[PDB]
Amino acid sequence: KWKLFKKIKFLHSAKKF
Repeated sequence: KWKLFKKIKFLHSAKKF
């Protein structure tokens, strides 16, 4: 594993579109 917390960043990208 390296950094799955990045996937949670996708939730931020889904915020303001």
